Amino acid sequence: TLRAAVFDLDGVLALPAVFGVLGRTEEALALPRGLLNDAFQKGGPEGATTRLMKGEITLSQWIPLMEENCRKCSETAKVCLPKNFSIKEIFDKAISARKINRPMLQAALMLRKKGFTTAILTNTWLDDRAERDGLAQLMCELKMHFDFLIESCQVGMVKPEPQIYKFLLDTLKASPSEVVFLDDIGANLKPARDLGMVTILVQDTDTALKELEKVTGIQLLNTPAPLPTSCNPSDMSHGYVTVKPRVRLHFVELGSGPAVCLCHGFPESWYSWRYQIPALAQAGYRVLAMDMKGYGESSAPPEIEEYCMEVLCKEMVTFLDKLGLSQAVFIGHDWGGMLVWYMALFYPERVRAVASLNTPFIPANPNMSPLESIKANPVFDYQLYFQEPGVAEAELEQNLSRTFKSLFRASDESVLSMHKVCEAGGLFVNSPEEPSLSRMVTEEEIQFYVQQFKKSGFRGPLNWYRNMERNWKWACKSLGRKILIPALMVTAEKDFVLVPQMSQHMEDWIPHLKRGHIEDCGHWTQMDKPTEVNQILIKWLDSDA
Amino acid sequence: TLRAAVFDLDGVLALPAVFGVLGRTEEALALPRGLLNDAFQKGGPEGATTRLMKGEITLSQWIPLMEENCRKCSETAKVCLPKNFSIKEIFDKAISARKINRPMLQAALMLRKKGFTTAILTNTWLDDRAERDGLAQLMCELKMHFDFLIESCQVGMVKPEPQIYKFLLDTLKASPSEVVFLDDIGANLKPARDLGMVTILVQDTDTALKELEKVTGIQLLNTPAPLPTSCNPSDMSHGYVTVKPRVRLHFVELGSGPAVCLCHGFPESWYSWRYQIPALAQAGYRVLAMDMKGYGESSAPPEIEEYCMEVLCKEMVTFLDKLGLSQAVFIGHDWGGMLVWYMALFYPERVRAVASLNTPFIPANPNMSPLESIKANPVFDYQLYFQEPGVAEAELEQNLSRTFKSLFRASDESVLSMHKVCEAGGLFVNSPEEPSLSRMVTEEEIQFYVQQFKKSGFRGPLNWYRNMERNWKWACKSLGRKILIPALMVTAEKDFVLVPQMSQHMEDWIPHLKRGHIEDCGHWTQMDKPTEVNQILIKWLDSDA
Ligand SMILES: Brc1cccc2ncccc12
Ligand SMILES: Brc1cccc2ncccc12
Repeated sequence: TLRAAVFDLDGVLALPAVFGVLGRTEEALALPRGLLNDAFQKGGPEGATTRLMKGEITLSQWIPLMEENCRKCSETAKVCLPKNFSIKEIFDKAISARKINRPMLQAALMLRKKGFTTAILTNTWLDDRAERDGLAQLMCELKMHFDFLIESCQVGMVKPEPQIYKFLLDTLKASPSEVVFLDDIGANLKPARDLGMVTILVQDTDTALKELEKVTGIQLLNTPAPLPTSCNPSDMSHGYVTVKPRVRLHFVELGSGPAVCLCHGFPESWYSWRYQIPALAQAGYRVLAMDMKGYGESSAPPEIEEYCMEVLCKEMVTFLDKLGLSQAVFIGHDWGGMLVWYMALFYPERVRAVASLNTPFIPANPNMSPLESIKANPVFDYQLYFQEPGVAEAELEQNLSRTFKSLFRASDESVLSMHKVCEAGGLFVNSPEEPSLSRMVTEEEIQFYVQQFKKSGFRGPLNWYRNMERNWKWACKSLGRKILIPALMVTAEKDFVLVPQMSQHMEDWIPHLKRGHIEDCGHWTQMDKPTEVNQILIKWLDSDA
Repeated sequence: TLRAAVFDLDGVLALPAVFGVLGRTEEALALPRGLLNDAFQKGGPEGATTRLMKGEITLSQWIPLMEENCRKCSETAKVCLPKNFSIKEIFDKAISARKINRPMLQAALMLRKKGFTTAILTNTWLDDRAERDGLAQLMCELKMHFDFLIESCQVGMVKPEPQIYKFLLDTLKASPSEVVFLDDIGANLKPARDLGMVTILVQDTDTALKELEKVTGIQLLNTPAPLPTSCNPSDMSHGYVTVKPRVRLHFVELGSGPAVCLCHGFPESWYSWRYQIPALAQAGYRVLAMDMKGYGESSAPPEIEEYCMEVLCKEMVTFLDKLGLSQAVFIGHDWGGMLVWYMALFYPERVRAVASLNTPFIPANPNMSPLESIKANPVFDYQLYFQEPGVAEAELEQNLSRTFKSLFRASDESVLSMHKVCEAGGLFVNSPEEPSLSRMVTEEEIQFYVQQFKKSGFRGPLNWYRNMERNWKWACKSLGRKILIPALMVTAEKDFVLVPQMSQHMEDWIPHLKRGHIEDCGHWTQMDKPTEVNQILIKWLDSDA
């Protein structure tokens, strides 16, 4: 009975195989068949290639030895190599052209999701080329999806020597019969088979996967589109910045490149961006996913004034100062979306680009009190219920699991009405004691929000809604201004509070505004439609930021 | 009696003044004298420039209004503007050409060091230009050296209106008589003077500084070269990564750009790089200053094996994996320098470039036990004293303040002999009970190391020296390899343990090796010669990494 799946890198998890390049070069340069491939394996287990794969020497040390072997091979079959022939050039292009075989990775992901131990076993080299980062990036993207990465050059062993196979089984802590081993090389498959492992010769991916699903009893082909990679909180780099004596800001950080600051809404967490963090980091960005003031591991002072937009923005500017960041792209959702428009209006020099999910930019009305404005729209009734200190705190803090289960629902799910909340006497008055689990969240993810909210509760989060007059007065100072830096407004079709039509006049204040629209998407944009959020943000980031 | 110094940005802390550009443009384009300057101040306190300085509108909104005023001014003095005339172009160049007036900043730094409250008071704009980052960077570098930054566009007030002066005094919490105010504009100085503040009209910096020192009684001109900017631990972004169930790694992070991983030696801290962190971040790098395993806020497991080079390196690779960094430049000193050569030899794909201070790269001798090798050199006797678990821990942990005061000394100071430490029966046996304070460290900085070492003590740190056999066996696997990635070896003339001559054969294994040499420098390179360390590292980073 199987419980472990092992995959080769070249020709299995990564395509095209860096092996089929010697053949391609021979054909392209009208060279004798197998000429370059012979020079590659010259001397068998004692030759340059075996020493390279065992980690005795590095790739840059192997390059001149492979070149020598290429000449000695051309000498025997009495032929001549083109004057411009370069092994480095051939390998640089081959490695660079080699990409992840996505359906193979999807299959490995699915097997691991069903309780399988997954491993990459590969004959590889110590890459010291000036262009080594390309493959380093590829190994990083691949490895985090597996339990083990066994590299020949790191272990000093090589396929097909049987010591690497016994090493593999020892790291797996499994008997060969419990192991599937996928390889594109027949000779490297053989020792795994003669040990009693289930084996698959990988030519085309589809056939290999049909064999893989027939042998495991798990559907791997024609499976629904998977969700993007999520975050395991304990596997993240956690950052902490003191923005003032009593205020510390917590953030999760992933990636390299331009700084992208993610600002969640109410009542959320850095974890609300779990599906965006790995995707945006993979797209070449330095992701800084915040626990906004009043949330999770960030400080939560009790005072209402501590949560007005002016202080929140100033604190975010200090956060940039302390991290040594002259700018960051600011991406917000809900209350975070509102902060992010105010960062752009008051601190444009600190904002590389501004993006908002669901939250529109609506200039303050200087001829009307904000309380009047909120009352003029039935959907903003929840904001009036949030005004009285302690009332919403008691209801929201009573049963944390019920709070998040009731709040975090997709549009098709029996969502709370944000209409007549004051009259009804609360948010969950017509809601069950034991809400069903939404398809957007697992029980474990709900328990993360529960644990996070146990520290400070809902006072600080609710205080974001308790500065309407203060924020209105501050916003009125910006009435003559326009947002002229790169900006993205993402609308969610089925958000019945932050409705897409509320964003219709934004071009009057943001003329160069770019847009995105997510159909069949509720209020919780990031978890409702993660794939499309990532697609819209990456595309906008690569074009404008 | 003075206790506060206020500085203007334009023409005072920053040069050349963005004002003298309108004059330069007029002269360069043979335009009537004061033509561009008239259009600039058109309408006085009701014109476009006042609205811009008050934050009513942004710089990009002001650009077309300034262009209109430029035409109306040319209309009156019956002249014509060159067909290619662009206000944006003129201002982009002016802002870009404007740099920090270093002697003015040095004076402000010196005043603040003597207990003065320092402030920047400036008439500025909300910069939303596509090239706004340049000035954002300049404001970041300037502001962190001051107690307050008062910007006209943020406060909605402007010089010379007297409300900004009363605002300034309120933020300073000081009576005008306790305030020096430096301005290059006579009109902006006037309200500060008529309030009773000490005032200085700034034309040339030298005269302004002579006036400033005569008035404060503090030497500001012809003063010795200052030390580089240091770190205040509580003002840093602190990062934490779990590299394995029982191991968490702590680091301080500053800057944006390529990742630079700083690896301290024994018995140190991330704080050993206090003078490098702000400098390297300012040079365009993302600084990650580690608390190495066994130190400060990083985990310190008791087992000796937890500190062998193989596990330390693997853990550093996991650190990169968890942060989402495909590469980092690795900069090490002492034990950190040794780790950094092993990162380059075993993980070249993860190392952008490798630099070591004092620690040479010497390939392992496979024909001699490492214990024999250490014994063959009298200077490595301290390593033999460090072998017996508990012996060095007891001596080093007895009086923490004495330990750091005895260890951290410059070459001219009465340093400990690393010779005959076993025979003598310890490191501090011929050392005083109350060592004098070295010129390299303050009492406060000593107390930081003291507090840091109170958590885990010297077991984990000393365990780095207790894996000689294990490290030798691992190093022997790399004997066929060469270091072919960018590498820097920095030698310290007066390090009597890690002597510069021990590095003489390094080109045999690192052929493209680049070098640096610090004269009159002891073992504690970073704090002994901070200015020259920064100069060597920045120059090497900008050229090779
Ligand atoms: Br809280 C909150 C704010 C905005 C929209 C919402 N939609 C559904 C449930 C809760 C919501
Ligand atoms: Br601990 C140590 C290691 C290496 C060199 C040293 N020099 C002076 C004082 C202590 C030292």
